[PDB]
Amino acid sequence: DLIPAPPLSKVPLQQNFQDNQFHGKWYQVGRAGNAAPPMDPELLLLTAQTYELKEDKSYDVTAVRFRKKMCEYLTMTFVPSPQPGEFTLGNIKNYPGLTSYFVRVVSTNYNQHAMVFFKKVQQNREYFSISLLGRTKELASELKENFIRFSKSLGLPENHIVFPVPIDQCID
Ligand SMILES: [Y+3]
Repeated sequence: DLIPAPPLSKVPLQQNFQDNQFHGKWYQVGRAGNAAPPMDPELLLLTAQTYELKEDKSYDVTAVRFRKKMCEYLTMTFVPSPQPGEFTLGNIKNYPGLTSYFVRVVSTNYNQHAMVFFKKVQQNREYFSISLLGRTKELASELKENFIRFSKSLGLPENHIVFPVPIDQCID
């Protein structure tokens, strides 16, 4: 049932990560991961996220999506770990069935695009995912192709990579 998570050696880490340049609003322009494609195609609408850099240097990351006529929000806290650009999950004891959570920012120019890699253990199944983030709702096709390449290098097939359609509700 799941494509194996890749060894973390296959996942680059953005060098000299600057938390205060990575903050603020991003659109999840590309998604890839071993989780199954959604059965509800309404989840294929573009979401937005805010990486709110807090006083204690953790981020309170809030994602919004449009679903069933409403804006649905979810906030999680990313606690910086010893390597700049890597994070674990704040107060994981508050998340039922979620036992492990890891974030690595793979690459970014801060002002246009980012790729962020996630690996978590939920119900003792190991999931991984990669997000392509844009400061605008659309990105250059060469960036989308690079994201596909990268996703396939971690063992993902084309049907586990998707490019959500920009919407105006909730996210702008
Ligand atoms: Y997500």
